[PDB]
Amino acid sequence: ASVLSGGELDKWEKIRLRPGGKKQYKLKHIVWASRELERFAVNPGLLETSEGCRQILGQLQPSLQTGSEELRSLYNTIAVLYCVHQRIDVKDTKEALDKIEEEQ
Amino acid sequence: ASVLSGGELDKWEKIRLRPGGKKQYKLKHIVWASRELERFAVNPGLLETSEGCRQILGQLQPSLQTGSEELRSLYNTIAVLYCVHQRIDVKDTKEALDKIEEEQ
Amino acid sequence: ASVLSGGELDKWEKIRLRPGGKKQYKLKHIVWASRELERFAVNPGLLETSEGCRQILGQLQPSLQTGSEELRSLYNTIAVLYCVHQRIDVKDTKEALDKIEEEQ
Amino acid sequence: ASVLSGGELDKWEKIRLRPGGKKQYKLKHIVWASRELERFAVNPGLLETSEGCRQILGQLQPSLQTGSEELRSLYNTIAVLYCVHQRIDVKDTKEALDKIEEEQ
Amino acid sequence: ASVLSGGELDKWEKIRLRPGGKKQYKLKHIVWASRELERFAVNPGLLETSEGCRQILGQLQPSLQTGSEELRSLYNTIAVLYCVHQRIDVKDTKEALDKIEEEQ
Amino acid sequence: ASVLSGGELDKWEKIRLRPGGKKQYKLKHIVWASRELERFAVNPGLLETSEGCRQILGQLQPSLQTGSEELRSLYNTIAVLYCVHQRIDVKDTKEALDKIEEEQ
Amino acid sequence: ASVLSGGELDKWEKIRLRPGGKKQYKLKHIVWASRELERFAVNPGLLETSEGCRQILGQLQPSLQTGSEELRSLYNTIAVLYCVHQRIDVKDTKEALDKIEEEQ
Amino acid sequence: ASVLSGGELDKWEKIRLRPGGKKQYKLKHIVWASRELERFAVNPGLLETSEGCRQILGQLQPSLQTGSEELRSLYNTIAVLYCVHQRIDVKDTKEALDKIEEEQ
Amino acid sequence: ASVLSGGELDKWEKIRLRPGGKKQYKLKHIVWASRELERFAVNPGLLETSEGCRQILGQLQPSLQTGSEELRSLYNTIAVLYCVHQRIDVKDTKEALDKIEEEQ
Amino acid sequence: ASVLSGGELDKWEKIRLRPGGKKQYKLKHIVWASRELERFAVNPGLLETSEGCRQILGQLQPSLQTGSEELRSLYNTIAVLYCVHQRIDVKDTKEALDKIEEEQ
Amino acid sequence: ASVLSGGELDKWEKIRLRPGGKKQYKLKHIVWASRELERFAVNPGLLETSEGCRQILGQLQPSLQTGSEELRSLYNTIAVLYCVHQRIDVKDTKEALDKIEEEQ
Amino acid sequence: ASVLSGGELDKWEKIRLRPGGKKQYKLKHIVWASRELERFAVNPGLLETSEGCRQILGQLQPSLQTGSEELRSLYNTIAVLYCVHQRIDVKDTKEALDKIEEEQ
Amino acid sequence: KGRPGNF
Amino acid sequence: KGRPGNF
Amino acid sequence: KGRPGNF
Amino acid sequence: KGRPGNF
Amino acid sequence: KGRPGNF
Amino acid sequence: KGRPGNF
Amino acid sequence: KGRPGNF
Amino acid sequence: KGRPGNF
Amino acid sequence: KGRPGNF
Amino acid sequence: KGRPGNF
Amino acid sequence: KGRPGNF
Amino acid sequence: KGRPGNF
Repeated sequence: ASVLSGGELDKWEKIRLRPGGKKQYKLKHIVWASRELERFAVNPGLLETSEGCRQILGQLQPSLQTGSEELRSLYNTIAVLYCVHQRIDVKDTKEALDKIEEEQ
Repeated sequence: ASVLSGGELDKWEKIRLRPGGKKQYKLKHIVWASRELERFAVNPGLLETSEGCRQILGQLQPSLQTGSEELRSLYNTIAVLYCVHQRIDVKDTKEALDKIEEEQ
Repeated sequence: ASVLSGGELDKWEKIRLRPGGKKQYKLKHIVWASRELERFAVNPGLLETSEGCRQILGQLQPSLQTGSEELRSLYNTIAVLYCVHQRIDVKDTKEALDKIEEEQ
Repeated sequence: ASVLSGGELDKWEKIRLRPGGKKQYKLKHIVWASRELERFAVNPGLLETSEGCRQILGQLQPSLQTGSEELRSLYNTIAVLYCVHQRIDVKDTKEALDKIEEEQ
Repeated sequence: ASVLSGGELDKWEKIRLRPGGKKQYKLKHIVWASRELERFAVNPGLLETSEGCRQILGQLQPSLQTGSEELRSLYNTIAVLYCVHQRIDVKDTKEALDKIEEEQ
Repeated sequence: ASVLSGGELDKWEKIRLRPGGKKQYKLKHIVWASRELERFAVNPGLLETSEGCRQILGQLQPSLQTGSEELRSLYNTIAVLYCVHQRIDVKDTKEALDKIEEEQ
Repeated sequence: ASVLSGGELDKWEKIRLRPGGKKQYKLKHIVWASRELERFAVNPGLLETSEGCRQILGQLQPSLQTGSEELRSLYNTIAVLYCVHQRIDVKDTKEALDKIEEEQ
Repeated sequence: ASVLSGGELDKWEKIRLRPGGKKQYKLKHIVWASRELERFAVNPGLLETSEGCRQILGQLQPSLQTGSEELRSLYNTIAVLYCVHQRIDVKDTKEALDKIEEEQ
Repeated sequence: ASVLSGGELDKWEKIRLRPGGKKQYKLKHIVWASRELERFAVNPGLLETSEGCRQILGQLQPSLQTGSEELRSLYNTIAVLYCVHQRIDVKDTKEALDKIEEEQ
Repeated sequence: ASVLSGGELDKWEKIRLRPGGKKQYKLKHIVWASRELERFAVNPGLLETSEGCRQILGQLQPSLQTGSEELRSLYNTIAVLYCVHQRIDVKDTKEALDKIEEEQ
Repeated sequence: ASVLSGGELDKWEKIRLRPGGKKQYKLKHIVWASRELERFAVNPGLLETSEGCRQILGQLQPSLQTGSEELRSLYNTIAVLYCVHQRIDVKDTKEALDKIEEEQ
Repeated sequence: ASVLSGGELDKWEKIRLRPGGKKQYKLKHIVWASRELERFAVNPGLLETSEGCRQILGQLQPSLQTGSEELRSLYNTIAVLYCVHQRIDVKDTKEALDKIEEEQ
Repeated sequence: KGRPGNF
Repeated sequence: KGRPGNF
Repeated sequence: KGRPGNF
Repeated sequence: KGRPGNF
Repeated sequence: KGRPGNF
Repeated sequence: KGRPGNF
Repeated sequence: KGRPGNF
Repeated sequence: KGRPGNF
Repeated sequence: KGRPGNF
Repeated sequence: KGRPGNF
Repeated sequence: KGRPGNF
Repeated sequence: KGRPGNF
């Protein structure tokens, strides 16, 4: 019952955590994000749609300015997952964040 | 030290969870709600007045759009408890929610 | 790795909890506040600067109206710590709160 | 024969690697940077002055666009060391980079 | 984790090193190029996209006039790999170089 | 397979390293320079012509401002070798550098 | 009965096969060229004069467009030998070919 | 490493040598043609493209008027192979020759 | 199956190789010429007619300027055989060549 | 009875002999300079003041054009010692010489 | 490592010390002069060029009026060596001195 | 072979070193001065005439400003010896120096 | 747990 | 616990 | 723990 | 040999 | 190795 | 080594 | 064989 | 061989 | 090493 | 000796 | 040594 | 010594 299909997961695993980095994303990062959203009492089923990801991001965003490492990691992971559901061929988290910021 | 008097509790136990349902409300649902509010770090003493219930509802409301089952259950329980403290003769949670929405 | 220097700590320990009270502040109250901020998933490193204290206060403030004893205690402690970092010679929590309210 | 004085080192060790992170800078990062500059055949004695740090940065900058993790790490470390020699009270690498970009 | 897909590799292996020659390209030439880019401290992950290949070429180009056999071999290999990623049906390195020069 | 002829080598060995110094140039300094150019991935065959020496100098020159002792030594050696290939009767490295600067 | 004199052979052996390459020309390449011309039934005695080399080149030239590796190698060798007989101080085969093309 | 794909070979084997004849073309006729082109010192790699076949034909054509049986057989085979690479549905060598003559 | 009739052979054997020479032509020179034409892949059956001899001469002629001893010998033999088939009473190869040149 | 104070000596030891060099100045170089001035019969007590250093330099200067290695070394050492007594934060001998030349 | 070549030494040995004298110059007089210049702390390498000899003479000249026998002997020896480097065919020291005085 | 006559020596021994002092001049001071002039390579025979003493003084004078104790002692001794040769009845070195300064 | 099926 | 009686 | 080094 | 009867 | 996680 | 004869 | 790598 | 001395 | 003291 | 390599 | 105290 | 009788 993964959030992604096998094709979108094969996109996801290619994306790298930092723009110049060697480290790829992994499935466990989606698992951790889904396990972390229930701490904030956010509905984890919204991770399954691009609209749900946009809604979670819109709810997490005002907490970023003072947000802990865990909140920033969750926000960036859900931004990348939003880009994967939009099937935008982003290569890194900074690309994903710029893609989302362009919508504002 | 129940939140309700015996008369308002005798009103409360009659109210049914779903508009067409067989299941009644029970005292344990108030106990659970009072035990859940301290997770959100909301002051549980506000449950004792109609103004306090209105304030808790006004604070929980923006989290509903993405809210988990527990947050929606708590919001609906506190809506019904607000209606009981207003002594409005609501028969179900949807009546309670409509009664509160009419105030907006 | 205390938040305060020894000189600002020697200011802090003099401040009394209530305007007419005998009870002083202690270092353990700063330790508790730093240990409590991670429940709210606020970044505890902001306690080290007056700007960070102002930001934490600005984020906690809307939760005060319905806030529990722990949230009110944390807000008042961070207000006093903000006044200590501004090096305002406040003598009690009510002075600290008035000093901060004057900025609004 | 450290590059920094004990006072500027006591500033340096406080600075954190990432804007929200827990990890501090350490002396070994300066040692590594001084040991890495001799791979590029840059004069490591320029690390001792703010003008020398500005010159090393001006020479490394055009290689960043395609630069490896080691070059980006060296550039960011020398940016922070430039800010320490200017005695700008930057708190993180992104502050240091913004401070340097403002000069352009 | 080859740079090319199996289809683009089946294009690549057909391309011949010299315009009239018998010798084909091989996968080991891509492996060697990826192992050589880290001597120049260029990011080897740019080999995976046509834009990254164009950027590596733009960075290597000014060193060609005096460049060693290894730099000329690396430049020509990355030119051919750029043409393969553009899926231009070039048959030799001189075709690849003319195709890239036409863009200037 | 020395770079110089026996006659130009008999010129070279007379030239002194510093304008007032006792130390002469030696063949091993040409050998070292030819062995050092392959670290920079410059083509060592350019040392055989005055045009090649001018090209190597034009490529090394922008790295001098921050250049290490090895880069400055290589630049000065190739300047003197350029003057020997021009058969200018320079007596020291400072004469060689002035002779080359006059061309600019 | 070599085609070249010892002085022109001492020029020839210096010339390198490829513009950036390490490999020099050798006498055996002249021997092979003289042994290959009799396959085409061209008079090998024309290799002894610059006019004869120009004539052989003018006869081989129209076969280059579809020519095999052996014909291209023979054409380039005879171009370089023409340049040696003109005593043009060409350094590589591409210089030799440009020198001959300039005459057209 | 056949010149044709399996589909174009399945076209090729159907074509008959003479317009009214029973004899089909075979793969060995392509093998023989590729083995014969190296007698004329033509580059056999041109057989792999329709442009290369057109170039070989343009080079063989002036020798046809006095050409031997082997040259006429090679010319007709390469004409048919050109038509197969153009994927023209020619049925015999005379059709192939007319198709090519129409281009003149 | 000689090329000549017995009467034209009785003419042929009288013709002398050089204008002042003692050496006659022989049948083996025709045999050698017919055996040499298949090296050039010229059709040896053209030797049987005056038009075929004229065609072979027209094809060999541009190769004479750089032609080997074997090509010049073959050209002169086929010129004489053309004159014999025209039944021109030439006495030597130079007469045969002048007779053919007069046609131009 | 050193010429410098401990603070100016702690400046002096940092200064490097050559602008790009690794070698620092040492106290023994001052000792040697003071021991060399008595060969020229210059008063070594002038080394103790910036005016005395300026006077020694003004007396040594006309001998530089033909001066030996020892005279050039003494002149450069006394120039640096003059800069130290002026407390100019020069980093090398060439800086010291430029600083003194600017006064002319 | 004599100052003179063998040809200029064969000129030098002919020159006589006094205009009417029998005594010739010898190599040891050059050796002595080179060994004496280091007493005056003049750079002995200037003896190798006519410009260096002119410079040494210009520096020694003002000391002649009161100069000792050793200074006058050194001045006259360097005057003659200057004339030898100019290759002026002077026969004695008085000729050498007149030749130099004519330049004034 | 003293510089002075017995009568001028009987003048000399009366002169006192310092204007108010008890210490007389002695012959050994002339001996020392004559032995010191050969360190400066001044001709000691000039001490025998008043013109020679004036010339030695004119040569020593520019070195006084920075001159060592030995140079100042030699200058003052030769000033007094000049006054003795002028037979000026000076009584001390300061009188001798004033007498000489009056001539300027 | 205890939560009602309110919604 | 550790919280102060601030309020 | 499991969180990525995203930031 | 291998040549076809093309012509 | 020793390099920081700066970026 | 591994480098191609590209040039 | 003997041919150079000229091209 | 067999070739004539034609030339 | 081998480098000259050029500078 | 003791002289520096100043020049 | 021998030098006078002239100065 | 070695000095010439130049003068």
